[PDB]
Amino acid sequence: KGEGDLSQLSKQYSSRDLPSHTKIKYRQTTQDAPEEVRNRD
Amino acid sequence: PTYETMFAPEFGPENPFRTQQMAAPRNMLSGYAEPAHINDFMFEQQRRTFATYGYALDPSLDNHQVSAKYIGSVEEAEKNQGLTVFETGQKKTEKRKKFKENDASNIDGFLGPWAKYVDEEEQKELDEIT
Amino acid sequence: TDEEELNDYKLRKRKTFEDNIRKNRTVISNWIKYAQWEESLKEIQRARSIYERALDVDYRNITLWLKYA
Amino acid sequence: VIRMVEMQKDPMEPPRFKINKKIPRGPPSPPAPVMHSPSRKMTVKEQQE
Amino acid sequence: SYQKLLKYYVLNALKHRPPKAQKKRYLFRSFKATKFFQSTKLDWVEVGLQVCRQGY
Amino acid sequence: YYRFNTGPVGKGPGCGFWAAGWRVWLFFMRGITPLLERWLGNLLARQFEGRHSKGV
Ligand SMILES: O=P(O)(O)O[C@H]1[C@H](OP(=O)(O)O)[C@H](OP(=O)(O)O)[C@H](OP(=O)(O)O)[C@@H](OP(=O)(O)O)[C@H]1OP(=O)(O)O
Repeated sequence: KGEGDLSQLSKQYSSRDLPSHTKIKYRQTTQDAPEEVRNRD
Repeated sequence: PTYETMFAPEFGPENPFRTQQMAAPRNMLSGYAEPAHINDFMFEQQRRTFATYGYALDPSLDNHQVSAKYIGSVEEAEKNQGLTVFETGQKKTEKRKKFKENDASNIDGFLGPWAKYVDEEEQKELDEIT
Repeated sequence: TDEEELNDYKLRKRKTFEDNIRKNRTVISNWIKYAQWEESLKEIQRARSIYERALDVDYRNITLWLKYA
Repeated sequence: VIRMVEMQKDPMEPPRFKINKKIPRGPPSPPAPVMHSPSRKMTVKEQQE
Repeated sequence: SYQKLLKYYVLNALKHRPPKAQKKRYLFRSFKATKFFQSTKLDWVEVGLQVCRQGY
Repeated sequence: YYRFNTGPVGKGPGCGFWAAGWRVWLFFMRGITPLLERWLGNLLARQFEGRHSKGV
């Protein structure tokens, strides 16, 4: 219901705003993942 | 759920301080609107029936609790005995005969579905206005 | 053209002081001097709205509230 | 009961309406009471300090 | 010219990363479902002169 | 052009093997079409709905 210019009110497909790195790397078990944080001294 | 809970009326003098329009139920400032899933075919059929001859049945749920009547132009419903636009009628009256030319060979004589029909003091006032 | 010069003087002062409050939205002398200039006209229904939108940028000051009161 | 469909927007259209309006910021959320500590005033000399 | 096409072919063969795109689309099938785009079979020079006419 | 001239063929023009430059200037537009597509979309936005002076 009437947001800012970023939502719908503009066709400015601007540079530096692209779907780059559209996946998040998760910290697995060999690093300091929170499952090994919840029990170490 | 119980029918007696929703059937129980409100004790009061109807509160006539408001008018008839504002005291009426609503959700939008104009009428209580809610989506539904009515069939398309009979909807468009009775729409075309009212568009042609001007009679159709009356859709609601809780106006009178008994409703099976026709609306719009009343007498033309019983005049045609309740026919539809998709039904072949009992008679073929006031039918309108066109001419056809569907050989597709002649030049400037082919008039099929694009054919014109067989049938084919105000200027002074319009000058005085402009 | 007395009404023309009167409305011209009032419109120039209102336009200058509205540009002044448009430029600086922090210091509060401009709104109160503009609103007491309308209070000098002694018949207003718009200066209350001026004090009402002048306290939206600063409601923690004592001077604007006590002056409008 | 009426019928509600949607008109197809063709993908050969620039933005039709000039999004260039600028207004001053309106009245915010209304001010809560302020409720500080009781305000003190020091002296006539430390204010000179 | 020999060695510079060798250079460009090795630079193309070295950065040969797999196509990690997840979804696929066409952009012609999405135009065709719209009522404003229509499909017909024409001549080539008509299409070329048409797109340069429209570009002008 | 130096493989037409092998043998008794002639030094003059007639070099009509055109597919190789054709492929690379298709490779140009193949990667530049979304780029200046986005650029002309930004141009149509800047022309038709105006600019944003102090927005982003
Ligand atoms: O001057 P060169 O280094 O000897 O090369 C030229 C030159 O090609 P490049 O300059 O691109 O290398 C000519 O093209 P132009 O740039 O002069 O237009 C070309 O003729 P084409 O345009 O038909 O390709 C042909 O020269 P020629 O006119 O004699 O065919 C060619 O090689 P050669 O001069 O050795 O034949």
